[PDB]
Amino acid sequence: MKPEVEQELAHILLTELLAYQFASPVRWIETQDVFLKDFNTERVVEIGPSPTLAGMAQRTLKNKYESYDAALSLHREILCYSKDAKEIYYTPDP
Amino acid sequence: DVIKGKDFEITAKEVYDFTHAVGNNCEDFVSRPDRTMLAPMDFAIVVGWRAIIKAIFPNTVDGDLLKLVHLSNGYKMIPGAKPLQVGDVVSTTAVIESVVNQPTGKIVDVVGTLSRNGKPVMEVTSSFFYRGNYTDFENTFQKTVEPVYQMHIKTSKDIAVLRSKEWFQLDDEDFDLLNKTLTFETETEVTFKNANIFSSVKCFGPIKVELPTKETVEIGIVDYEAGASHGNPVVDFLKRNGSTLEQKVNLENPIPIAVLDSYTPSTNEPYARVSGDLNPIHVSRHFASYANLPGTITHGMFSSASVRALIENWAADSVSSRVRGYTCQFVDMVLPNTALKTSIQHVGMINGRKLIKFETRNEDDVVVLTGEAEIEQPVTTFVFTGQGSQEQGMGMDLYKTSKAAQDVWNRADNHFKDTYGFSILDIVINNPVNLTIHFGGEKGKRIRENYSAMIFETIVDGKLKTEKIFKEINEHSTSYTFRSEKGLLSATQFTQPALTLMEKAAFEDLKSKGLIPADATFAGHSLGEYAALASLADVMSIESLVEVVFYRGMTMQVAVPRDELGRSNYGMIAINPGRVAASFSQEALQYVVERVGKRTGWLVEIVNYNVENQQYVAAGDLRALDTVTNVLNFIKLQKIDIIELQKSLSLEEVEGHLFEIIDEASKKSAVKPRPLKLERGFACIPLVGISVPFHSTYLMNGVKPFKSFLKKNIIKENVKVARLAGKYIPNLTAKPFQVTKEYFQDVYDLTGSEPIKEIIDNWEKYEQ
Repeated sequence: MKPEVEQELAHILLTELLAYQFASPVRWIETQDVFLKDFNTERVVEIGPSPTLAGMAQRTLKNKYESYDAALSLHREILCYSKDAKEIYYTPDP
Repeated sequence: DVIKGKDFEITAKEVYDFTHAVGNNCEDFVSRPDRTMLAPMDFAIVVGWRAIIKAIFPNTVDGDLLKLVHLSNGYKMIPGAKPLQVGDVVSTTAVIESVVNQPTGKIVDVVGTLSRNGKPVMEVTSSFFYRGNYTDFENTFQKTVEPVYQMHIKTSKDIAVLRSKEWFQLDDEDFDLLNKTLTFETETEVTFKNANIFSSVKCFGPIKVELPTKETVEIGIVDYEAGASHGNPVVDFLKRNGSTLEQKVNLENPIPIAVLDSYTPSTNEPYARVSGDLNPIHVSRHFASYANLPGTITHGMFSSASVRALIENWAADSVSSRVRGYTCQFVDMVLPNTALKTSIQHVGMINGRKLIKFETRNEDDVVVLTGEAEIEQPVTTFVFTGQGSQEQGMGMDLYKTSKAAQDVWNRADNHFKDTYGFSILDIVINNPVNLTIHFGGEKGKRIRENYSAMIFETIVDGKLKTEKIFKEINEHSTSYTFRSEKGLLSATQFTQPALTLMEKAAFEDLKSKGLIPADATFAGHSLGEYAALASLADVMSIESLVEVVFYRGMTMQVAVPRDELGRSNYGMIAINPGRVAASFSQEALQYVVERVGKRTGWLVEIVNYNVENQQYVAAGDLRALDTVTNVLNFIKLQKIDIIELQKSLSLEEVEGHLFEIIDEASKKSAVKPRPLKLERGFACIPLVGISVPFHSTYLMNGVKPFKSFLKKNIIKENVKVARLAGKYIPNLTAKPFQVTKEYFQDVYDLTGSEPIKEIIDNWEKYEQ
């Protein structure tokens, strides 16, 4: 696959993903699984005005990753931009 | 000439002996079951030493090797390259980067590339000093490989300046440089006459242009070649007018990480055995006395490795692979049995990597060992919030302070003013109840055309009808007024772009601060997907991003029929299956909702899967949401499981036995009037302020005009595949985006689109 064709494929795929995105259910469970298990995410940084998806990740980790996290022995930080801006910007107090 | 070292095969024994000798207790270097043992990056100098040191030997680099000072040592991992493991056969080369005669003596810089399976893994830079008076300027040189410089050629002035430079030699003289990104991969070879002037300069190497596919192609060469000079103008010209692909951005204030205490070992025998640096001055009192040193000094490379083990413990959180770069200047000799204090700081970022500066002092508070590290932040994923809290003045604190948040909001606001004749910044700040757009002038006609161009498709009695959004704006209209109850910021068409701009601006702030890892994964919940893609992939300009989400909000707004007061017969409920019964699983709830949908014949679907057996969002017909709510409120009170009953009790009885519960709930639900308020049930909370069942097959009709709007605002030239492939996780598929036939098939299976079905059927024609 040439780069120029790959690009026009990605373009087509992406526009179809976005177009239909609001017509089809949001599979955030299967999305959480992917970044938490299939990538072993250590930081989940939420961007938004409230910590909802940070809330949801904490509730996912506590419910079916307690054993998986102990077995691999990895820390998972769950940060939000609004509440934990100091832990993301590295702007601590004296 | 290049110096070739011998193939080192890393063994488990060698790593143990190395770690114990330098006191590096990191778990990555201990043998565990079911994981390969890594070697430290300090272990590179073990592999490379026989090549690197061989550089200071040749007759033409003549020096008293008893009076040899090791000035600096640096390791730089190559980007992408995973660290050294046990079993890896490593080949080393080394080259003399420079050999210059300072006044005080001769400085020899040596670069020592370690390579496995052909591909290079890391560089080992080393500065040696020979003390003395050296005037052999015939043997001095300085073959550098320069950092890749970039120029965005924006104006015609920039083109005329480049063309002025005789060294800028394009293959095609008539190449169009305008709005191109040139990269300069240059090597600078300098010979000397005296200490101050070069006798011969020679910068050369390719000039590459970025194609619309991000794939750089050679379009020219640098070919500078001077005699007696006082400098190299090419690199000076590129420094002033260019950029290095990566900018160090400092923090406001250095953060102290720790102040850690290390001890040099009583004897330097162990580090000498493992490293292979059998320099007598570390071991033999007589040779140390002959070299005028205060005693058998500790190997500098030991102190390096000892402090890099602290850095790796305290800044890399005991993960070896995170340390991508480590330099140390050796400042003063350390004797054995010396207690050293290391004050490690976090000084800045560099494209998502921490810049640690350290400084090691002895008991006399004398600086002995300064140096920088670069540390990969932990494997990150950015999730972008969807629709939720639309608090007035949101993102406005950041807008007041940040220059990159300002640029996002001012680009967006200017484009909304010029395109749809309102200021989103106004609507965010002061949340008016009404907003009148006016279509007077030449501007007002263009703005009126942009409202009249906005269409939506829906079903009118089993027929696809392409009605217009803003049916009352026609060629004669002078104004249009957006109504609301409490404020317009609450309305979907202004909520969406405001939230998307808050999320973009927060991100572009971070990215300006250097806090975004290059390889970071990302996803966004619903709307959060557009904010995410503009943020991490740069697939849309701000201007396109804000149009698309505006049009999305308007397509949502009108997607349903509404009454006179603007309330529909659709809604959304938040269902916690855990709270109705601990045994009530997901595929239980899914089974109740499909049943309720088919039986009563009204729309109801699960639209958010948010937290397994704890958070689901069901949208659909505002009556079918009541039937579900009564069914779950019923099942809690009889304490009767459907997963247990359908398996161990009976077969296809749950079907008929649940249908009499649906009919019980449905005949009570249909009695009350059509604008029925949803009651906060036991296991059902109504999503306030939502009257459109989006993420259901109901909006499947309204896709085509939304698609055609996207394909205007998303250009194939913008869509970089690197930045998306295996990083972006869609809401549709829930699988890291890949440009593979299996992925396309997975998309077609959810949403039978003909532009995907043609790609499937014609896959091999695209492959070649």
